Amino acid sequence: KVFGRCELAAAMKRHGLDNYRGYSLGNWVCAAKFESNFNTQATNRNTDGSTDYGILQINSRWWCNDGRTPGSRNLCNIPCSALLSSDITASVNCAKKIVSDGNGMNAWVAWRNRCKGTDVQAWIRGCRL
Ligand SMILES: [Cl-]
Ligand SMILES: [Cl-]
Ligand SMILES: [Cl-]
Ligand SMILES: [Cl-]
Ligand SMILES: [Cl-]
Ligand SMILES: [Cl-]
Ligand code: NA
Ligand SMILES: [Rh+3]
Ligand SMILES: [Rh+3]
Ligand SMILES: [Rh+3]
Repeated sequence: KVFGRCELAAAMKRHGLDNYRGYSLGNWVCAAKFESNFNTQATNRNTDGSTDYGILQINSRWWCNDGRTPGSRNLCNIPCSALLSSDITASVNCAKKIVSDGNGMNAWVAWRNRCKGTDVQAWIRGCRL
């Protein structure tokens, strides 16, 4: 599923991401924009052989099981395919664990490089929230 901007903002809010670990909703929307272009089915292979999955491009090296990332963990206790669902529950729940890991949203390199410090509220401007 390719979410609309405000549609994703609303789903993220209902699932408790607005101000989760202090990160306003716009930060989450901005991260999803540049990670996946709001597409739940996005996948990308990393140089190390791990793969990133879903709207927030969660990596198989630590967070989910895809059966093909040697030496990796599955800290979110989910198959990586669950992160590709039209239902964002699994991605949100796993994102909460990631953002709590110590480095906040810097875990998402695209957030650090493209969202951090910018006017992230723009991402939720106009949305019924
Ligand atoms: Cl957009
Ligand atoms: Cl915001
Ligand atoms: Cl594996
Ligand atoms: Cl594990
Ligand atoms: Cl599994
Ligand atoms: Cl933080
Ligand atoms: Na894994
Ligand atoms: Rh829902
Ligand atoms: Rh808010
Ligand atoms: Rh649901």
